[PDB]
Amino acid sequence: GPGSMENFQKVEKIGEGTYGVVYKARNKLTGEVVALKKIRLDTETEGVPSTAIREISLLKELNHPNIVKLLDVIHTENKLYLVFEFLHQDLKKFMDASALTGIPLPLIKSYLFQLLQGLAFCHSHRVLHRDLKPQNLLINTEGAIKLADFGLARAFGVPVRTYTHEVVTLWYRAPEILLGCKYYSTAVDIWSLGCIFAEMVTRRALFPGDSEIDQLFRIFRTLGTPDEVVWPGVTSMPDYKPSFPKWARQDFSKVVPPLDEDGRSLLSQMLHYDPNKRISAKAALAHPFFQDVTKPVPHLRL
Amino acid sequence: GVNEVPDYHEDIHTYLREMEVKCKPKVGYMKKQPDITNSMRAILVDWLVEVGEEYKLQNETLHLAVNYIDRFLSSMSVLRGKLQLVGTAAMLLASKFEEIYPPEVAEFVYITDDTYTKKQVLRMEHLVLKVLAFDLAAPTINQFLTQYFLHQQPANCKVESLAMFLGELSLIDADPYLKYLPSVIAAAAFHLALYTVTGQSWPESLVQKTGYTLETLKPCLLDLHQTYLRAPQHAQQSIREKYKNSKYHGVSLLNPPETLNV
Ligand SMILES: O=C(O)Cn1cc(Br)cn1
Ligand SMILES: O=C(O)Cn1cc(Br)cn1
Ligand SMILES: O=C(O)Cn1cc(Br)cn1
Repeated sequence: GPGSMENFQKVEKIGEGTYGVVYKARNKLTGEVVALKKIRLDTETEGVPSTAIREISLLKELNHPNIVKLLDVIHTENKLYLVFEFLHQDLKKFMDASALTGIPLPLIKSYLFQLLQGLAFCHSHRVLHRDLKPQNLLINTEGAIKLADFGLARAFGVPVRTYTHEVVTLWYRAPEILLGCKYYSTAVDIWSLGCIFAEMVTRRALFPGDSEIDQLFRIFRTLGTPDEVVWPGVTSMPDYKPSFPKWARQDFSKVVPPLDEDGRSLLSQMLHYDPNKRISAKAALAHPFFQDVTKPVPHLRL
Repeated sequence: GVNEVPDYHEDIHTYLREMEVKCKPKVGYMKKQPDITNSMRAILVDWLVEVGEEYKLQNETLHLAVNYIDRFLSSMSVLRGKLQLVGTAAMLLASKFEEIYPPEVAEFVYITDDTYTKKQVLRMEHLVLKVLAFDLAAPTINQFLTQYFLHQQPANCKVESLAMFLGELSLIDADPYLKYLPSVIAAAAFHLALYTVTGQSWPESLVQKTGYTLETLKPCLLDLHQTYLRAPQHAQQSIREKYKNSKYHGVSLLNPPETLNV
Protein backbone atom coordinates (compact mmCIF):
# COMPACT_ATOMS: atom_id res chain seq x y z
CA GLY A 1 0.00 0.00 0.00
CA PRO A 2 1.04 3.71 -0.21
CA GLY A 3 3.18 4.11 2.88
CA SER A 4 6.47 3.50 4.75
CA MET A 5 7.59 4.52 8.25
CA GLU A 6 9.77 7.34 6.95
CA ASN A 7 6.73 9.50 6.15
CA PHE A 8 5.31 9.44 9.69
CA GLN A 9 6.30 11.45 12.73
CA LYS A 10 5.25 10.03 16.11
CA VAL A 11 3.39 12.50 18.35
CA GLU A 12 2.52 10.47 21.48
CA LYS A 13 1.51 7.01 22.72
CA ILE A 14 -2.27 6.70 22.90
CA GLY A 15 -2.87 3.07 23.93
CA GLU A 16 -1.73 -0.57 24.04
CA GLY A 17 -3.09 -4.15 23.85
CA THR A 18 -1.95 -7.71 23.04
CA TYR A 19 -0.24 -6.65 19.75
CA GLY A 20 1.62 -3.76 21.43
CA VAL A 21 1.58 0.07 21.33
CA VAL A 22 -0.56 2.59 19.41
CA TYR A 23 0.78 6.08 18.53
CA LYS A 24 -0.81 9.29 17.28
CA ALA A 25 1.23 10.09 14.17
CA ARG A 26 1.44 12.71 11.46
CA ASN A 27 1.97 12.04 7.75
CA LYS A 28 4.81 14.47 6.95
CA LEU A 29 3.79 14.81 3.29
CA THR A 30 -0.02 15.06 3.49
CA GLY A 31 -0.46 16.39 7.04
CA GLU A 32 -2.90 13.62 7.94
CA VAL A 33 -3.01 12.57 11.61
CA VAL A 34 -3.25 8.78 11.95
CA ALA A 35 -3.19 6.13 14.64
CA LEU A 36 -0.33 3.63 14.09
CA LYS A 37 -0.94 0.22 15.68
CA LYS A 38 2.34 -1.72 15.92
CA ILE A 39 2.19 -5.53 15.86
CA ARG A 40 5.45 -7.29 16.74
CA LEU A 41 6.03 -10.43 14.62
CA ASP A 42 9.64 -11.07 15.79
CA THR A 43 8.44 -12.02 19.30
CA GLU A 44 5.88 -14.19 17.49
CA THR A 45 7.24 -17.64 16.59
CA GLU A 46 3.63 -18.47 15.77
CA GLY A 47 3.84 -16.22 12.68
CA VAL A 48 1.32 -13.44 12.06
CA PRO A 49 -1.33 -13.63 14.85
CA SER A 50 -4.81 -14.69 13.72
CA THR A 51 -6.23 -11.67 15.52
CA ALA A 52 -4.31 -9.38 13.14
CA ILE A 53 -5.13 -11.48 10.03
CA ARG A 54 -8.82 -11.08 10.83
CA GLU A 55 -8.54 -7.42 11.79
CA ILE A 56 -6.79 -6.58 8.49
CA SER A 57 -8.68 -8.93 6.14
CA LEU A 58 -12.06 -7.75 7.45
CA LEU A 59 -11.34 -4.02 7.81
CA LYS A 60 -10.02 -3.83 4.25
CA GLU A 61 -13.58 -4.44 2.99
CA LEU A 62 -15.52 -2.35 5.53
CA ASN A 63 -15.53 1.20 4.16
CA HIS A 64 -18.28 3.03 6.06
CA PRO A 65 -18.31 6.44 7.83
CA ASN A 66 -19.14 4.83 11.20
CA ILE A 67 -16.32 2.26 10.97
CA VAL A 68 -12.74 3.40 11.76
CA LYS A 69 -10.85 3.22 8.50
CA LEU A 70 -7.77 1.08 7.97
CA LEU A 71 -5.73 3.38 5.73
CA ASP A 72 -2.75 1.11 5.08
CA VAL A 73 -0.65 -1.82 6.29
CA ILE A 74 3.14 -1.47 6.33
CA HIS A 75 4.64 -4.98 6.30
CA THR A 76 8.33 -5.17 7.24
CA GLU A 77 10.22 -8.46 7.63
CA ASN A 78 10.31 -7.77 11.37
CA LYS A 79 7.17 -5.70 12.03
CA LEU A 80 3.61 -4.93 11.01
CA TYR A 81 2.13 -1.40 11.18
CA LEU A 82 -1.60 -0.79 10.84
CA VAL A 83 -2.28 2.81 9.78
CA PHE A 84 -5.73 3.94 10.98
CA GLU A 85 -7.82 7.06 10.71
CA PHE A 86 -7.26 9.01 13.94
CA LEU A 87 -10.09 9.86 16.34
CA HIS A 88 -9.23 11.83 19.50
CA GLN A 89 -11.44 10.06 22.06
CA ASP A 90 -13.49 6.95 23.03
CA LEU A 91 -17.04 6.90 24.49
CA LYS A 92 -15.82 5.52 27.86
CA LYS A 93 -13.44 8.47 28.51
CA PHE A 94 -16.10 10.94 27.25
CA MET A 95 -18.69 9.50 29.58
CA ASP A 96 -16.12 9.47 32.43
CA ALA A 97 -14.68 12.98 31.95
CA SER A 98 -17.17 15.33 30.27
CA ALA A 99 -20.45 13.50 30.89
CA LEU A 100 -20.72 13.66 34.69
CA THR A 101 -24.03 15.55 34.73
CA GLY A 102 -24.96 13.35 31.77
CA ILE A 103 -24.94 12.89 27.97
CA PRO A 104 -27.78 15.06 26.51
CA LEU A 105 -30.59 13.10 24.83
CA PRO A 106 -29.87 14.62 21.33
CA LEU A 107 -26.27 13.36 21.47
CA ILE A 108 -27.33 9.89 22.65
CA LYS A 109 -29.81 9.53 19.76
CA SER A 110 -27.14 10.68 17.29
CA TYR A 111 -24.52 8.29 18.71
CA LEU A 112 -26.84 5.28 18.84
CA PHE A 113 -28.11 6.03 15.30
CA GLN A 114 -24.53 6.17 13.96
CA LEU A 115 -23.54 3.00 15.87
CA LEU A 116 -26.51 1.17 14.34
CA GLN A 117 -25.44 2.30 10.85
CA GLY A 118 -21.95 0.93 11.36
CA LEU A 119 -23.23 -2.30 12.83
CA ALA A 120 -25.85 -2.86 10.10
CA PHE A 121 -22.99 -2.33 7.61
CA CYS A 122 -20.88 -5.02 9.38
CA HIS A 123 -23.75 -7.51 9.42
CA SER A 124 -24.51 -6.73 5.73
CA HIS A 125 -20.92 -7.84 4.96
CA ARG A 126 -20.87 -11.18 6.90
CA VAL A 127 -18.99 -9.65 9.89
CA LEU A 128 -19.67 -10.00 13.64
CA HIS A 129 -17.80 -7.53 15.86
CA ARG A 130 -18.03 -9.61 19.11
CA ASP A 131 -16.48 -6.86 21.30
CA LEU A 132 -18.72 -3.79 21.38
CA LYS A 133 -18.13 -1.73 24.51
CA PRO A 134 -17.63 2.06 25.02
CA GLN A 135 -13.82 1.74 24.94
CA ASN A 136 -14.11 0.44 21.34
CA LEU A 137 -16.37 3.28 20.08
CA LEU A 138 -14.22 6.27 18.98
CA ILE A 139 -15.69 9.81 18.74
CA ASN A 140 -14.05 12.67 16.74
CA THR A 141 -14.37 16.47 17.04
CA GLU A 142 -17.16 16.62 14.45
CA GLY A 143 -19.48 14.42 16.58
CA ALA A 144 -18.98 11.21 14.58
CA ILE A 145 -18.79 7.90 16.49
CA LYS A 146 -17.25 4.83 14.90
CA LEU A 147 -16.84 1.10 15.57
CA ALA A 148 -13.20 0.25 16.31
CA ASP A 149 -11.10 -2.75 17.35
CA PHE A 150 -11.95 -5.65 15.05
CA GLY A 151 -9.32 -7.89 16.69
CA LEU A 152 -12.17 -10.13 17.95
CA ALA A 153 -14.35 -9.84 14.83
CA ARG A 154 -15.22 -12.79 12.57
CA ALA A 155 -16.44 -13.48 9.06
CA PHE A 156 -19.63 -15.57 9.30
CA GLY A 157 -21.45 -17.97 6.98
CA VAL A 158 -25.23 -18.24 6.48
CA PRO A 159 -26.52 -19.95 8.50
CA VAL A 160 -23.78 -19.57 11.13
CA ARG A 161 -21.63 -22.35 12.50
CA THR A 162 -20.25 -22.78 16.03
CA TYR A 163 -17.72 -20.01 16.71
CA THR A 164 -15.49 -19.12 19.70
CA HIS A 165 -17.25 -19.09 23.08
CA GLU A 166 -14.77 -16.65 24.72
CA VAL A 167 -16.31 -13.68 22.91
CA VAL A 168 -17.56 -10.28 24.16
CA THR A 169 -16.41 -8.42 27.29
CA LEU A 170 -18.59 -9.90 30.09
CA TRP A 171 -20.61 -6.80 30.93
CA TYR A 172 -21.71 -6.61 27.24
CA ARG A 173 -22.17 -10.36 26.65
CA ALA A 174 -25.50 -11.75 25.41
CA PRO A 175 -27.51 -14.36 27.42
CA GLU A 176 -27.19 -16.86 24.54
CA ILE A 177 -23.39 -16.83 24.94
CA LEU A 178 -23.54 -16.99 28.75
CA LEU A 179 -25.85 -20.04 28.44
CA GLY A 180 -23.34 -21.84 26.18
CA CYS A 181 -25.59 -22.07 23.06
CA LYS A 182 -24.04 -23.90 20.09
CA TYR A 183 -24.89 -21.00 17.77
CA TYR A 184 -24.76 -17.23 18.13
CA SER A 185 -25.39 -14.59 15.44
CA THR A 186 -25.84 -10.85 14.78
CA ALA A 187 -28.06 -10.48 17.86
CA VAL A 188 -25.00 -10.68 20.17
CA ASP A 189 -23.71 -7.31 18.81
CA ILE A 190 -27.22 -5.87 19.21
CA TRP A 191 -27.23 -6.98 22.85
CA SER A 192 -23.93 -5.15 23.32
CA LEU A 193 -25.38 -1.93 21.83
CA GLY A 194 -28.46 -2.33 24.02
CA CYS A 195 -26.15 -2.41 27.07
CA ILE A 196 -24.25 0.61 25.69
CA PHE A 197 -27.50 2.56 25.07
CA ALA A 198 -28.51 2.10 28.70
CA GLU A 199 -24.95 3.02 29.75
CA MET A 200 -25.08 6.29 27.78
CA VAL A 201 -28.27 7.31 29.65
CA THR A 202 -27.00 6.47 33.18
CA ARG A 203 -23.18 6.73 32.77
CA ARG A 204 -23.06 3.33 34.50
CA ALA A 205 -22.87 -0.20 33.06
CA LEU A 206 -26.29 -1.98 33.05
CA PHE A 207 -25.08 -5.51 33.96
CA PRO A 208 -21.76 -5.15 35.85
CA GLY A 209 -21.05 -8.77 36.79
CA ASP A 210 -17.93 -10.33 38.35
CA SER A 211 -18.59 -13.86 37.02
CA GLU A 212 -20.49 -15.57 34.18
CA ILE A 213 -23.06 -16.85 36.66
CA ASP A 214 -23.22 -13.37 38.28
CA GLN A 215 -23.67 -11.77 34.86
CA LEU A 216 -26.67 -14.05 34.15
CA PHE A 217 -28.12 -13.44 37.58
CA ARG A 218 -27.86 -9.65 37.19
CA ILE A 219 -29.52 -9.86 33.75
CA PHE A 220 -32.36 -12.09 35.11
CA ARG A 221 -32.94 -9.76 38.06
CA THR A 222 -33.47 -6.91 35.55
CA LEU A 223 -35.33 -8.57 32.68
CA GLY A 224 -36.83 -11.46 34.70
CA THR A 225 -35.58 -15.06 34.57
CA PRO A 226 -36.40 -16.45 31.08
CA ASP A 227 -38.74 -19.42 30.60
CA GLU A 228 -40.12 -21.37 27.61
CA VAL A 229 -42.86 -18.79 27.06
CA VAL A 230 -40.54 -15.78 26.70
CA TRP A 231 -37.65 -17.72 25.11
CA PRO A 232 -38.47 -21.12 23.55
CA GLY A 233 -35.57 -23.60 24.00
CA VAL A 234 -33.98 -21.71 26.91
CA THR A 235 -34.46 -24.48 29.52
CA SER A 236 -32.68 -26.95 27.19
CA MET A 237 -29.59 -24.79 26.68
CA PRO A 238 -26.24 -26.42 27.71
CA ASP A 239 -25.53 -24.21 30.72
CA TYR A 240 -29.14 -23.52 31.67
CA LYS A 241 -29.84 -25.01 35.09
CA PRO A 242 -33.36 -25.76 36.53
CA SER A 243 -32.02 -24.44 39.87
CA PHE A 244 -31.82 -20.91 38.47
CA PRO A 245 -33.76 -18.50 40.75
CA LYS A 246 -36.95 -17.30 39.09
CA TRP A 247 -36.88 -13.51 39.37
CA ALA A 248 -39.86 -11.42 38.07
CA ARG A 249 -39.34 -9.06 35.11
CA GLN A 250 -39.29 -5.37 36.15
CA ASP A 251 -40.84 -2.44 34.19
CA PHE A 252 -38.28 -0.78 31.89
CA SER A 253 -39.50 2.43 33.53
CA LYS A 254 -37.54 1.23 36.58
CA VAL A 255 -34.55 -0.10 34.67
CA VAL A 256 -33.67 3.30 33.17
CA PRO A 257 -36.14 5.81 34.65
CA PRO A 258 -34.94 8.91 32.66
CA LEU A 259 -35.78 7.15 29.38
CA ASP A 260 -38.99 7.98 27.49
CA GLU A 261 -41.52 5.63 25.85
CA ASP A 262 -39.67 5.54 22.55
CA GLY A 263 -36.29 4.93 24.14
CA ARG A 264 -37.74 2.23 26.48
CA SER A 265 -39.39 0.55 23.47
CA LEU A 266 -36.11 0.46 21.54
CA LEU A 267 -34.04 -0.67 24.54
CA SER A 268 -36.47 -3.48 25.31
CA GLN A 269 -36.26 -4.68 21.69
CA MET A 270 -32.47 -4.55 21.82
CA LEU A 271 -32.47 -6.59 25.10
CA HIS A 272 -35.08 -9.22 24.10
CA TYR A 273 -33.98 -12.65 25.35
CA ASP A 274 -34.90 -14.66 22.28
CA PRO A 275 -32.15 -13.78 19.70
CA ASN A 276 -34.71 -14.51 16.97
CA LYS A 277 -36.97 -11.66 18.19
CA ARG A 278 -34.21 -9.22 19.12
CA ILE A 279 -34.28 -6.21 16.84
CA SER A 280 -31.78 -6.04 13.94
CA ALA A 281 -29.59 -2.94 13.42
CA LYS A 282 -31.25 -2.54 10.01
CA ALA A 283 -34.77 -2.49 11.55
CA ALA A 284 -33.70 -0.34 14.54
CA LEU A 285 -32.65 2.55 12.25
CA ALA A 286 -36.37 3.09 11.59
CA HIS A 287 -37.43 3.06 15.25
CA PRO A 288 -39.47 6.18 16.29
CA PHE A 289 -36.81 6.89 18.93
CA PHE A 290 -34.76 8.38 16.07
CA GLN A 291 -37.48 10.57 14.51
CA ASP A 292 -35.68 13.82 15.45
CA VAL A 293 -31.98 13.10 14.85
CA THR A 294 -30.55 16.06 12.96
CA LYS A 295 -26.85 15.31 12.35
CA PRO A 296 -25.75 15.25 8.67
CA VAL A 297 -24.53 11.71 8.13
CA PRO A 298 -20.68 11.85 8.51
CA HIS A 299 -18.59 11.49 5.31
CA LEU A 300 -16.80 8.30 4.33
CA ARG A 301 -13.09 9.19 4.08
CA LEU A 302 -10.27 8.11 1.78
CA GLY B 1 -34.44 -17.31 12.64
CA VAL B 2 -31.48 -15.05 13.48
CA ASN B 3 -28.92 -17.85 12.83
CA GLU B 4 -29.98 -17.71 9.16
CA VAL B 5 -29.77 -13.85 9.37
CA PRO B 6 -33.18 -13.14 7.70
CA ASP B 7 -32.44 -9.38 7.60
CA TYR B 8 -29.01 -9.71 5.89
CA HIS B 9 -28.84 -12.98 3.83
CA GLU B 10 -29.60 -11.07 0.60
CA ASP B 11 -27.10 -8.29 1.25
CA ILE B 12 -24.54 -11.00 2.05
CA HIS B 13 -25.41 -13.11 -1.00
CA THR B 14 -25.05 -10.01 -3.24
CA TYR B 15 -21.75 -9.09 -1.55
CA LEU B 16 -20.34 -12.61 -1.94
CA ARG B 17 -21.32 -12.45 -5.65
CA GLU B 18 -19.29 -9.25 -6.07
CA MET B 19 -16.36 -10.59 -4.06
CA GLU B 20 -16.15 -13.96 -5.83
CA VAL B 21 -15.38 -12.04 -9.02
CA LYS B 22 -12.64 -10.00 -7.26
CA CYS B 23 -11.02 -13.07 -5.66
CA LYS B 24 -11.09 -15.12 -8.87
CA PRO B 25 -7.85 -16.96 -9.89
CA LYS B 26 -6.61 -16.50 -13.46
CA VAL B 27 -8.20 -19.34 -15.46
CA GLY B 28 -5.15 -19.90 -17.63
CA TYR B 29 -2.51 -19.75 -14.86
CA MET B 30 -1.18 -23.32 -15.16
CA LYS B 31 0.07 -23.15 -18.76
CA LYS B 32 2.14 -20.14 -17.68
CA GLN B 33 3.61 -22.23 -14.81
CA PRO B 34 6.88 -23.63 -16.29
CA ASP B 35 7.44 -26.36 -13.73
CA ILE B 36 4.07 -27.32 -12.20
CA THR B 37 1.00 -29.04 -13.71
CA ASN B 38 -2.67 -29.64 -12.87
CA SER B 39 -1.58 -33.12 -11.76
CA MET B 40 0.81 -31.74 -9.14
CA ARG B 41 -1.89 -29.34 -7.94
CA ALA B 42 -4.37 -32.25 -7.66
CA ILE B 43 -1.85 -34.18 -5.57
CA LEU B 44 -1.44 -31.06 -3.35
CA VAL B 45 -5.12 -30.36 -2.81
CA ASP B 46 -5.71 -34.06 -2.07
CA TRP B 47 -2.95 -33.87 0.56
CA LEU B 48 -4.67 -30.81 2.05
CA VAL B 49 -7.90 -32.81 2.26
CA GLU B 50 -5.99 -35.42 4.30
CA VAL B 51 -4.37 -32.74 6.48
CA GLY B 52 -7.81 -31.21 7.10
CA GLU B 53 -9.11 -34.66 8.15
CA GLU B 54 -6.08 -35.38 10.36
CA TYR B 55 -6.43 -32.16 12.42
CA LYS B 56 -10.24 -32.19 12.19
CA LEU B 57 -10.37 -28.84 10.38
CA GLN B 58 -13.51 -27.20 9.00
CA ASN B 59 -14.24 -27.82 5.32
CA GLU B 60 -14.38 -24.01 4.98
CA THR B 61 -10.71 -23.94 5.95
CA LEU B 62 -9.99 -26.33 3.06
CA HIS B 63 -11.85 -24.21 0.47
CA LEU B 64 -10.13 -21.04 1.72
CA ALA B 65 -6.69 -22.64 1.40
CA VAL B 66 -7.30 -23.73 -2.19
CA ASN B 67 -8.53 -20.20 -2.97
CA TYR B 68 -5.30 -18.70 -1.56
CA ILE B 69 -3.19 -21.22 -3.48
CA ASP B 70 -4.83 -20.57 -6.87
CA ARG B 71 -4.66 -16.79 -6.45
CA PHE B 72 -1.01 -17.15 -5.36
CA LEU B 73 -0.05 -19.29 -8.38
CA SER B 74 -1.86 -16.74 -10.62
CA SER B 75 0.91 -14.14 -10.09
CA MET B 76 3.83 -16.16 -8.66
CA SER B 77 5.75 -18.77 -10.54
CA VAL B 78 6.73 -21.77 -8.34
CA LEU B 79 9.23 -24.67 -8.72
CA ARG B 80 7.73 -28.12 -8.08
CA GLY B 81 9.87 -28.57 -4.96
CA LYS B 82 8.24 -25.52 -3.32
CA LEU B 83 4.58 -26.06 -4.23
CA GLN B 84 3.94 -27.94 -0.97
CA LEU B 85 5.43 -24.96 0.95
CA VAL B 86 2.93 -22.60 -0.69
CA GLY B 87 0.16 -25.09 0.14
CA THR B 88 1.30 -25.46 3.77
CA ALA B 89 1.34 -21.68 4.32
CA ALA B 90 -2.06 -21.40 2.67
CA MET B 91 -3.48 -23.99 5.11
CA LEU B 92 -1.87 -22.17 8.06
CA LEU B 93 -3.36 -18.86 6.97
CA ALA B 94 -6.83 -20.32 6.34
CA SER B 95 -6.63 -22.13 9.70
CA LYS B 96 -5.76 -18.89 11.52
CA PHE B 97 -8.63 -17.15 9.73
CA GLU B 98 -11.38 -19.72 10.00
CA GLU B 99 -10.58 -22.07 12.94
CA ILE B 100 -11.44 -21.56 16.61
CA TYR B 101 -8.41 -23.73 17.47
CA PRO B 102 -5.88 -23.57 14.55
CA PRO B 103 -3.05 -26.15 14.63
CA GLU B 104 0.32 -24.81 15.70
CA VAL B 105 2.99 -23.89 13.17
CA ALA B 106 5.06 -26.84 14.46
CA GLU B 107 2.21 -29.17 13.46
CA PHE B 108 2.27 -27.64 9.95
CA VAL B 109 6.07 -28.20 9.90
CA TYR B 110 5.51 -31.81 11.06
CA ILE B 111 2.95 -32.72 8.35
CA THR B 112 5.55 -31.78 5.70
CA ASP B 113 8.01 -34.42 7.19
CA ASP B 114 10.89 -31.99 7.65
CA THR B 115 10.91 -31.07 3.94
CA TYR B 116 10.71 -27.47 5.19
CA THR B 117 11.83 -25.63 8.36
CA LYS B 118 9.58 -23.54 10.62
CA LYS B 119 11.39 -20.44 9.25
CA GLN B 120 10.47 -21.29 5.63
CA VAL B 121 6.83 -21.84 6.60
CA LEU B 122 6.66 -18.49 8.41
CA ARG B 123 8.52 -16.68 5.58
CA MET B 124 6.10 -18.09 2.98
CA GLU B 125 3.18 -17.11 5.22
CA HIS B 126 4.49 -13.55 4.98
CA LEU B 127 4.93 -13.88 1.20
CA VAL B 128 1.41 -15.18 0.69
CA LEU B 129 -0.01 -12.31 2.77
CA LYS B 130 1.97 -9.85 0.63
CA VAL B 131 0.77 -11.45 -2.62
CA LEU B 132 -2.93 -11.48 -1.67
CA ALA B 133 -2.58 -8.09 0.09
CA PHE B 134 -4.25 -9.65 3.16
CA ASP B 135 -7.44 -10.26 1.15
CA LEU B 136 -8.34 -13.54 2.89
CA ALA B 137 -12.13 -13.25 3.42
CA ALA B 138 -12.78 -15.04 0.11
CA PRO B 139 -16.19 -16.44 -0.97
CA THR B 140 -16.10 -20.23 -1.19
CA ILE B 141 -18.36 -22.90 -2.65
CA ASN B 142 -19.41 -23.72 0.92
CA GLN B 143 -20.60 -20.19 1.67
CA PHE B 144 -23.00 -20.48 -1.29
CA LEU B 145 -23.99 -24.15 -0.66
CA THR B 146 -25.05 -23.41 2.94
CA GLN B 147 -27.31 -20.61 1.68
CA TYR B 148 -28.85 -22.73 -1.07
CA PHE B 149 -29.52 -25.47 1.53
CA LEU B 150 -32.09 -23.12 3.12
CA HIS B 151 -34.26 -23.60 0.01
CA GLN B 152 -34.67 -27.38 0.45
CA GLN B 153 -38.28 -28.27 1.31
CA PRO B 154 -37.70 -30.07 3.60
CA ALA B 155 -34.01 -30.35 4.61
CA ASN B 156 -32.20 -33.58 3.64
CA CYS B 157 -28.82 -34.28 5.30
CA LYS B 158 -27.90 -36.65 2.47
CA VAL B 159 -28.54 -33.90 -0.11
CA GLU B 160 -26.52 -31.39 1.94
CA SER B 161 -23.60 -33.80 2.44
CA LEU B 162 -23.64 -35.01 -1.17
CA ALA B 163 -23.47 -31.40 -2.41
CA MET B 164 -20.52 -30.69 -0.11
CA PHE B 165 -18.85 -33.84 -1.47
CA LEU B 166 -19.24 -32.74 -5.11
CA GLY B 167 -18.02 -29.22 -4.42
CA GLU B 168 -14.92 -30.68 -2.73
CA LEU B 169 -14.21 -32.94 -5.72
CA SER B 170 -14.18 -29.74 -7.85
CA LEU B 171 -11.22 -28.36 -5.86
CA ILE B 172 -8.96 -31.17 -7.14
CA ASP B 173 -9.18 -30.55 -10.87
CA ALA B 174 -8.11 -27.05 -12.02
CA ASP B 175 -9.25 -28.14 -15.48
CA PRO B 176 -12.11 -27.65 -15.75
CA TYR B 177 -13.11 -26.05 -12.46
CA LEU B 178 -10.87 -22.93 -12.49
CA LYS B 179 -13.25 -21.50 -15.08
CA TYR B 180 -16.36 -21.63 -12.85
CA LEU B 181 -17.18 -19.25 -9.97
CA PRO B 182 -17.79 -20.76 -6.50
CA SER B 183 -21.47 -19.76 -6.71
CA VAL B 184 -21.85 -21.64 -10.02
CA ILE B 185 -20.11 -24.83 -8.85
CA ALA B 186 -22.22 -24.70 -5.67
CA ALA B 187 -25.31 -24.36 -7.86
CA ALA B 188 -24.35 -27.39 -9.93
CA ALA B 189 -23.33 -29.37 -6.81
CA PHE B 190 -26.66 -28.58 -5.15
CA HIS B 191 -28.75 -29.54 -8.17
CA LEU B 192 -26.84 -32.75 -8.81
CA ALA B 193 -27.12 -33.84 -5.16
CA LEU B 194 -30.85 -33.06 -5.04
CA TYR B 195 -31.49 -34.95 -8.29
CA THR B 196 -29.35 -37.91 -7.13
CA VAL B 197 -31.09 -38.23 -3.75
CA THR B 198 -34.72 -37.05 -4.22
CA GLY B 199 -35.08 -36.82 -8.01
CA GLN B 200 -35.98 -33.12 -7.71
CA SER B 201 -34.31 -30.20 -9.49
CA TRP B 202 -32.79 -26.77 -8.81
CA PRO B 203 -35.75 -24.88 -7.24
CA GLU B 204 -37.56 -21.87 -8.63
CA SER B 205 -36.84 -20.02 -5.39
CA LEU B 206 -33.09 -20.31 -6.10
CA VAL B 207 -33.55 -19.04 -9.64
CA GLN B 208 -35.19 -15.96 -8.05
CA LYS B 209 -32.13 -15.44 -5.78
CA THR B 210 -29.19 -16.36 -8.05
CA GLY B 211 -30.61 -15.56 -11.49
CA TYR B 212 -29.10 -18.93 -12.36
CA THR B 213 -31.05 -21.57 -14.33
CA LEU B 214 -30.44 -25.17 -15.34
CA GLU B 215 -29.72 -23.62 -18.75
CA THR B 216 -27.07 -21.25 -17.35
CA LEU B 217 -25.66 -23.99 -15.02
CA LYS B 218 -25.55 -26.70 -17.77
CA PRO B 219 -21.82 -26.44 -18.80
CA CYS B 220 -20.71 -26.84 -15.17
CA LEU B 221 -23.34 -29.51 -14.44
CA LEU B 222 -22.05 -31.63 -17.38
CA ASP B 223 -18.48 -31.33 -16.12
CA LEU B 224 -19.53 -32.07 -12.53
CA HIS B 225 -21.59 -35.13 -13.49
CA GLN B 226 -18.54 -36.53 -15.31
CA THR B 227 -16.38 -35.88 -12.24
CA TYR B 228 -18.98 -37.69 -10.07
CA LEU B 229 -19.10 -40.68 -12.48
CA ARG B 230 -15.31 -41.05 -12.79
CA ALA B 231 -14.61 -40.35 -9.10
CA PRO B 232 -13.90 -44.02 -8.16
CA GLN B 233 -11.26 -44.07 -10.93
CA HIS B 234 -9.54 -40.73 -10.10
CA ALA B 235 -5.87 -40.88 -9.07
CA GLN B 236 -6.87 -38.84 -5.96
CA GLN B 237 -9.23 -40.56 -3.51
CA SER B 238 -8.95 -38.64 -0.22
CA ILE B 239 -12.30 -36.89 -0.60
CA ARG B 240 -14.09 -40.19 -1.35
CA GLU B 241 -12.46 -41.72 1.75
CA LYS B 242 -13.50 -38.79 3.93
CA TYR B 243 -17.12 -38.89 2.75
CA LYS B 244 -17.52 -42.61 3.60
CA ASN B 245 -17.53 -41.38 7.21
CA SER B 246 -20.83 -41.34 9.07
CA LYS B 247 -20.19 -37.66 9.86
CA TYR B 248 -21.04 -36.91 6.18
CA HIS B 249 -23.70 -39.66 6.00
CA GLY B 250 -21.52 -42.01 3.93
CA VAL B 251 -22.59 -40.05 0.84
CA SER B 252 -19.54 -41.11 -1.23
CA LEU B 253 -21.18 -44.55 -1.28
CA LEU B 254 -24.34 -43.33 -3.10
CA ASN B 255 -24.47 -44.19 -6.83
CA PRO B 256 -24.30 -41.27 -9.33
CA PRO B 257 -27.29 -41.05 -11.76
CA GLU B 258 -26.42 -42.30 -15.22
CA THR B 259 -28.32 -39.33 -16.78
CA LEU B 260 -29.44 -35.81 -15.86
CA ASN B 261 -32.29 -35.58 -18.38
CA VAL B 262 -31.24 -31.98 -19.04
O1 LIG C 1 8.47 2.66 13.95
C1 LIG C 1 9.54 3.26 13.73
O2 LIG C 1 10.62 3.01 14.29
C2 LIG C 1 9.51 4.38 12.69
N1 LIG C 1 8.41 5.30 12.91
C3 LIG C 1 7.71 5.48 14.05
C4 LIG C 1 6.77 6.42 13.78
BR1 LIG C 1 5.46 7.05 14.96
C5 LIG C 1 6.93 6.78 12.44
N2 LIG C 1 7.93 6.07 11.91
O1 LIG D 1 7.60 -34.30 -6.08
C1 LIG D 1 7.56 -33.26 -6.75
O2 LIG D 1 8.44 -32.39 -6.77
C2 LIG D 1 6.30 -33.04 -7.59
N1 LIG D 1 5.17 -32.68 -6.75
C3 LIG D 1 5.12 -31.78 -5.75
C4 LIG D 1 3.86 -31.80 -5.24
BR1 LIG D 1 3.16 -30.78 -3.81
C5 LIG D 1 3.17 -32.77 -5.97
N2 LIG D 1 3.97 -33.30 -6.90
O1 LIG E 1 1.08 -37.54 2.27
C1 LIG E 1 2.10 -37.02 2.79
O2 LIG E 1 2.35 -36.99 4.00
C2 LIG E 1 3.14 -36.38 1.87
N1 LIG E 1 2.55 -35.60 0.79
C3 LIG E 1 2.65 -34.27 0.56
C4 LIG E 1 1.95 -34.02 -0.58
BR1 LIG E 1 1.72 -32.35 -1.39
C5 LIG E 1 1.44 -35.25 -1.00
N2 LIG E 1 1.82 -36.21 -0.16
